Amino acid sequence: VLRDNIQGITKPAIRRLARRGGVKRISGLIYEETRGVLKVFLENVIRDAVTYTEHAKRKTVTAMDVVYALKRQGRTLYGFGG
Amino acid sequence: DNIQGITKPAIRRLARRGGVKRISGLIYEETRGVLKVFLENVIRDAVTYTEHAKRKTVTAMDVVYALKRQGRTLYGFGG
Amino acid sequence: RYRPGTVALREIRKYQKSTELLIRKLPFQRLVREIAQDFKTDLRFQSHAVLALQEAAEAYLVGLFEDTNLCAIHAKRVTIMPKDIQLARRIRGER
Amino acid sequence: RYRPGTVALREIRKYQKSTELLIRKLPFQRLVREIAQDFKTDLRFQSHAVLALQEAAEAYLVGLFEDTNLCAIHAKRVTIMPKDIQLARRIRGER
Amino acid sequence: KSVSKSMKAGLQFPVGRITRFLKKGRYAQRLGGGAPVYMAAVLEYLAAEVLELAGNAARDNKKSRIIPRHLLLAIRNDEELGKLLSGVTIAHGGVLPNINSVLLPK
Amino acid sequence: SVSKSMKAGLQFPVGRITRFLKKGRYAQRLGGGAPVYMAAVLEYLAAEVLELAGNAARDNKKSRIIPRHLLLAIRNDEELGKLLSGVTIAHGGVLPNINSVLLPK
Amino acid sequence: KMKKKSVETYKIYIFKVLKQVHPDIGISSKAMGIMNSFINDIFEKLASESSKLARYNKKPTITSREIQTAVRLVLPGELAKHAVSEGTKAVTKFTS
Amino acid sequence: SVETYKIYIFKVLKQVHPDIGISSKAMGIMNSFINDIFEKLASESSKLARYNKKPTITSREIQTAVRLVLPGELAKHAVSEGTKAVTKFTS
Amino acid sequence: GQLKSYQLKGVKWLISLWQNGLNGILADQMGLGKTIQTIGFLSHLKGNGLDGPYLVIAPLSTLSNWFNEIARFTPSINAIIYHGDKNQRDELRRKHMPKTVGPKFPIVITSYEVAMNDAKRILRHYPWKYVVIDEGHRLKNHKCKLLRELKHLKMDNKLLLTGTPLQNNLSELWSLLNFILPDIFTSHDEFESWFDFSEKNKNEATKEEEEKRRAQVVSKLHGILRPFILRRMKCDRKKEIIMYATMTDHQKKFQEHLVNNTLEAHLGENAIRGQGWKGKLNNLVIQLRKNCNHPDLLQGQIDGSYLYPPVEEIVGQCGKFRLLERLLVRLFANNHKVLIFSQWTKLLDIMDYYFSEKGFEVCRIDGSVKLDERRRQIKDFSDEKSSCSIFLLSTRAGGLGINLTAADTCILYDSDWNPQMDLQAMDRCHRIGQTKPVHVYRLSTAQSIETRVLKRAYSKLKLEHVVI
DNA sequence: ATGTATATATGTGACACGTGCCTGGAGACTAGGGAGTAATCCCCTTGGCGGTTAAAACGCGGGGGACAGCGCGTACGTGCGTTTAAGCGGTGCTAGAGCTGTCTACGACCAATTGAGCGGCCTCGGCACCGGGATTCTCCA
DNA sequence: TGGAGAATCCCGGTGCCGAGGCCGCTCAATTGGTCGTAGACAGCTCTAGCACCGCTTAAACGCACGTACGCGCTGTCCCCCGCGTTTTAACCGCCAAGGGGATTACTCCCTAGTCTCCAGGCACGTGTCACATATATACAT
Repeated sequence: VLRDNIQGITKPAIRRLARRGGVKRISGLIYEETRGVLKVFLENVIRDAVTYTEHAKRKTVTAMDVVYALKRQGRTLYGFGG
Repeated sequence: DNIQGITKPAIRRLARRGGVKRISGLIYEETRGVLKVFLENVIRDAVTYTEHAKRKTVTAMDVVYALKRQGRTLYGFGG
Repeated sequence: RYRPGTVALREIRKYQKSTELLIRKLPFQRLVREIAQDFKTDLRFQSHAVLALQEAAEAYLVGLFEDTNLCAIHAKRVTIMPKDIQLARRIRGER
Repeated sequence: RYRPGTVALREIRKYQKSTELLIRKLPFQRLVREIAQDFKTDLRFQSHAVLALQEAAEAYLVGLFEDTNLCAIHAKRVTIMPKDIQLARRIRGER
Repeated sequence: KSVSKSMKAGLQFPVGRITRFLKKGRYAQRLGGGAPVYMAAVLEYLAAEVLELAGNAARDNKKSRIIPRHLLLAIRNDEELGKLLSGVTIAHGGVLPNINSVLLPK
Repeated sequence: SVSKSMKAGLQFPVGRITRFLKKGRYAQRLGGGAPVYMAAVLEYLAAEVLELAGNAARDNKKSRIIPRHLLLAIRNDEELGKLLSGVTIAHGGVLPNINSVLLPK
Repeated sequence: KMKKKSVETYKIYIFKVLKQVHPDIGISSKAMGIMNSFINDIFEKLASESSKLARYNKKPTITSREIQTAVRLVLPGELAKHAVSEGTKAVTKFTS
Repeated sequence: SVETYKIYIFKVLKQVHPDIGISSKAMGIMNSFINDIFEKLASESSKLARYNKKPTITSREIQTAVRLVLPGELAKHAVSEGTKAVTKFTS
Repeated sequence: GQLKSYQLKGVKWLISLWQNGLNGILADQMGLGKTIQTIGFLSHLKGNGLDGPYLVIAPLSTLSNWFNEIARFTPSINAIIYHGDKNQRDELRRKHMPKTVGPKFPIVITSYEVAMNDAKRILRHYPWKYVVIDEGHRLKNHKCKLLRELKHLKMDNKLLLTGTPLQNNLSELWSLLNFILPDIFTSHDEFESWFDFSEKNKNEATKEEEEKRRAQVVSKLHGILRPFILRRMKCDRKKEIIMYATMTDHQKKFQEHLVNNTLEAHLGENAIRGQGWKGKLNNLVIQLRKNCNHPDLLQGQIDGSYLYPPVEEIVGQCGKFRLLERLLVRLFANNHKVLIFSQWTKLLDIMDYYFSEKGFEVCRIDGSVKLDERRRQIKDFSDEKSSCSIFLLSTRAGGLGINLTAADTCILYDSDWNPQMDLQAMDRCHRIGQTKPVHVYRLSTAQSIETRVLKRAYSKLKLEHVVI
C-alpha cells in the first residue's frame, strides 16, 4: 500500500540530469550508484541542518540552516539569503 | 639551469614511493612544471606574509601559514 | 526513422540552455522527510530549505556526471560505467 | 640476468618502508632561491622553511603520482603517460 | 551644515555602516581612520566590475534586463572571476554550454 | 586552596584554558563550565591518540614512540583518517600499499 | 504598526553604481539578492582575514596595511593589483 | 617563555601506558594537533555565537561545536565524558 | 402541465423579483424542482423578445442531465455545452458566436473547472446577460476570487440556487450575500449585532428564559432574511437509533497508555532494533478518533505484508465492532438489506478483509475506480438474483441516485462533523416510492472523544429554526 | 640444482631524575544587566475527495559499439664503466632580529541635534504568448 | 550534388504586471569636548645566515642490449535507442479543526571588576639505555 521513497528518483530524471552534463550513451547499471550517492549527500547535509536547527531550540528547519550547512561543506549557494 | 637540478633518479624514486611499476620518458617535464607552479603558489603567499611584518627573512611560521591557507596542514614544525 | 545519435545531441543542446528544475518536487520532499525521520522525530520543513537542497543536489549530480563523462572519454569510450563514477569519487576524495 | 619486473617491485617494497629524503637539499634550496628572486629582492631563508617546503613538495608529488597510477590502472595499462597526469589534475580541480 | 564621510571621499557606498558592521562584529579592540574607506572602495570596484561583465553579457544577447543566467555567463566566462567563484553555484543559473569533440558526428 | 582541575578530576589545567580564551576575545562573556568541557574533550582526544600510538609502537616490538608509529596509528583508523585526511606529518612516510595488478603471477 | 523589522541592504547603492556604469540597463529583483550575498560574502572574508592577521601578529588595531595585505592575499591574480591602486587613491583624498 | 602542553601530555601518557617513553619529535606534533583542535573548536564556537545573535559562550554552544566538528562515533563519546566533568564541577 | 401550483408560485416570485431588478438567491430543498422552474423562468424571459444571453454553471456530473431537461421540456430550445478537451476547445470557441449583434445567440452551460481554469477568455470578447449557478456550496471561504473578475464586467443579473445554505459556520450569510448583493459591505463587517447569548448555551432545548433580547433578535433575524430566501415545503418512515458500546479493557489500556504517549519505550523491545519508529503522533483529536474507532488502524508502526491478526480474536479489541456484529446477526433474521457508511477507506479495508473471511460477497465504492461505478451497481447488485448483501460506501464519495432503493437499512459506523453530509447520506439511504420503514442506526461509544463531536454536531444542526 | 635477503653477539649521543627562581591562578568584597518568565496570530498538519493533463512504462525491431584474440615493432628495464658534484668540516664577516626607553597624537566615550533610508501607494514599457513565413538540417537518392 | 519531410528562428500583433517613481516618519550619522595609552622613533647587543676552500666518495650519465607491452586490425554478438500505445501520478483546488512556533511585554543571579599572595611551571647539572659492525639460515632462473 506503499512505494519506496528512493525509487521516486525515476529513470527519465536521471537521464535528463545526465543529458544536462553532456552524456551521449548511458548504461543500465548506474542508477543504483546515483541513488546511493544522492542518499549519502542528503544524509550528510541533513545531519548538519538538523544539528543547526536543534542548537537554536527550535523544531522547524529554515533556509538559513541549509545555507550554513552547505557553507560548512564548501559549497556556497547564492539566491536564498547567504 | 636550476630546474634541471631535479634529476631523473629522484623523480623515479618519488614514483616508486607512490607504487608505480613502469615509467615512460615524457613525464619529467610535466612534473617539473607542476613542481614549479606549486612552489610559485606557495612562495607568493610566503613572501606576502614576510613582507606584511616589515621583515626581510622568511621563517618557518610563514611557510606553515601559507600551507594552511591552501588547505594542506603540515605538522611537526610548529603549527 | 531517425538514425540513433541525433536525438541525444538535440536533448543535450536543448537541456543546456534552459534554467528549470529537472527533478520533481513532491517525491523529493518525501525522500527528504523520510531521510530526516531517522535522526530527529517530528521535524518540520520550510519550502525554501527543500528547494535549496534540490538545487544543491542537482548541481552536485551534474558536476559528478561531467567528471564521470571526462573519465569515460579518457578511456576511449562513449558509454558510462559505474567504475568511472567510482574512479571519479576516489580521485576527488569523496570516498 | 634478472627478468624485468623484479627490481621494480623490490624498489617499491624498499622505498615504502623507509622515512628519508629522496630529493637532494642543496639543488632544491637553489631552485627555491631562484624562484623567490622573481618576487622580492634580497630575501633570506632559514633551513626549516626549505625543509618544510621540501616535505610538502614530496608529499604533493607522491599523492599526484598515486592518483596518476590509479588513473593509469583504470585504463588497463602499466605505463604512465602525461595525459593521465592532466586528467588527474583536471578532476582534482588544480587546473 | 554637515557632509557625509562618503561624499568627501568620492565613493558611492556608505562609510558609517561599514564602521557600524565592523564595530558590531568585535574583530579587534580598535579600528583605523581610513580602513572603512578602503573596504568600501574595494567593494565598489568589485561591484562595478561584476556589473560591467553582467551588463555586457546581457546586452550581447539583445536583452535590456539582467537575469541570473547573464550573471552565470559573466562569471563563468572570465578567468579571474572563475578562480574567485569556482566553488559557488548560483540558483536558477544553469550550466555553461560545452560539447566534447569526440561526441560530435563525422 | 585547591585547583579547578583537581576537583573536576581532569589532568589538563583549567586556568590556562580560561587565560587563552580571554586572551583571544572570542566573545564578551564566558561561562562557568566551558573550560572544563574543553579540557575534558582535549584530554579524551589525547588519550585516544596516545592509546593508538602506543598500541602501534608496542606491536612492532619497540619501547619508544616515533612519528612513524603516529602516522601508522592515524592512517589505520577510519575516524582519525577522516579527522586528519588533509594533514601531512613530518618524517612520517607513506602507508604501504601495493595494487593487485602489479603483483606478478 | 510596524510591518516587519528593518533590513540593511545595498540595493540603492548597487542601483546607483549600475546607472553609473550602464545608462540604459535595468535589473531584475532576483539578481539583487545574489549581488547582496556576494558583497556580504566578500565583506565577511575580508573582515575575517584581517581579524586573523591582526591576531597572529600580536597587534590590537586594524590599520590600512592589514587590509592591504588581506586584499593581496584573498583577491587572486591581476584583480589584487588593480584593487590596491584604486583603494590607495581614496585614502589619500580622505586624509588631504 | 613558551607555553606548551609537554608535561600534561607526558602525565596522560604515563597514565595510559606505564612503561612507554616518547621522543622529542612527537611532542611537537602532539602540541600542534592540540592547538589545531583548540583553534577549530574556538573558531566554530565564536562563529556559532555570532550567528545566533548571542553575546555569551555557554556549554551548549561548545556541545554543538563538538557535535559538528568531531565526526562519527567520536562525537558521541566526547559528549559523555565532557558532561560528566561539568556535573562534578558544579556539584 | 407537468408543474404543480407551488412551482407556478415560485415562477411568479422570480418574475416579481425581476420586476424590482434584484439579483436572487433560492434555497429550495427539492433538487429536481429547482431546475425545471428555472428553465420555465428563462423560457418566459426568452419568448418575451429579450435578446440577452445566458450562462449556466453547474457541477460536471449533471450537465448532460441539463441536456436531458431541455430535451424533455421543449425540443425547439437548443443550447451548447462548453466542456471539451483542449484540442476542440478552440474549435468550439467561435463556432456559435460569430458576432456580438445578431438574431440568434446560444445559451451556454459551463462547469466550475471551466470557470476557474482558462476563464479569462469568456470576459475578453463578450458580455452575458444572465448568470446562474446550480450548486451554491463553493463560495464560502472566499478562495475563488475570479467572481470578482466577472464582477468587473457588468453582469446585470445573478441567480444562485443552493441546496442547503445553513452549515452553521461563521459568515456564510456574509460570504453568500456579498456575491449576490455586495452593496452593503460595512454593515456585516461586525457580527456582534446579529450574534446573541442564545447562540452560546448549554441547554438541550437551547431556550433560556433568564437571557434577554432573544425574541427581538430572533424575530429580526428571520424578518430581514425572509424576502431574500424562499423555502418551499412539499406538503404545503425514518427512525434513527444511536447505540453506544462499552469499552474493553485492552483498548482502554492502549488509551491510558498513550495519554502519556509512552508507546515507544514499551514496544521498542518487541520491535526489532535498528528498524526505528515511523514517527511521534502529531495531533491529539484525529489520533484519538482513530483509537476510539479501532486500534488496528494504528498498526502503521509495525510492518507486515497484509498480515492481520486472526478474525476470531479481532472482535475483542472493540465493543463497537462486537455490537455491530451482534446487530448484523440480529438483522439477518429480518431478511433485509444493509448499507455501511464510513469516512476512511482503511476502515473500509479492515471491514472488507473481515467479510472476505466471513464468506459473504460484498460490493464497494471507494473512489479508486473511474467509470466502473455503474457497472458495479448493475452487476451483482440491483438484481433479483443478486447474492450480494453488504454494500460499503464513503459519505464523501458519489453514489448513483437509485430510485429502486433495494437497501432499506442504513448503518453509520462513524459520525460526521457537519450534519449536512449525514442529510445527503440519508437522502441516498431512502428515496421516494418505497413504503418500507427506514431504521437508520448509528454505532457510537459512550464517555469518549466522539461524544463531544456528536454533541457539537447536534448543536450545529439545531440552528435550523432561526432561518426561513 | 647455484647466488641474495632475514636472525644473533659487542660498542655509543639522547632521555628520566634532581636542583633552583618567579610571574600567575585562586581566594575574597562589590555592581549590573542579560538570561529566565505570559499574551496574539498566521502557517503547517492529517485523513479524505474531485478532475485534468503531461509523464512514465512496456514492448519491439535493429544497427552499431564492446570485447576478445592476434600479430608486429620498438621504447624501456638492466648491467657495467667514467666523471662529477654534494656532503662535510672549519673559518671569517657583517646585516639584521629582538629588546628597552621616551614622546605625542589619534581613537574611545559621552551629550546634542537632523536630514537620509525604509515602509506605504500611482503609473505605465519590456516581456510573455498566437500566428504566419522564410530558412536551413539531416536522410535518402 | 539533388530532392524531401521536418525542426527553427524572424517578423508582426496583443495585452499586462513588476519596475520605476511619489509621500511620511525616525533613528542612527555626524559634530564638539575630554582623556589616555599605543605606535613611532631612537639606540644597543648578540647571533646566525652568506661566502669560501680542500677532501673524498657515493651517485649521475652514457651506452649497449634484448624483450615485453602497447597499438592497430578483424570478426562477432548483444544491448541501448527510437517510436508507438496505454496507464497513472503530479498539480491544483477544497473540507474541518487544532496547534505550534514567530513575535511582543516583565525579575534575579551569574559574571565583570579590584586587591592580595604562595605552591606549581620553566632554566641548569647526572645515571642509563635502542641502533651501528661482524657470523648463521631460506628463495628465484
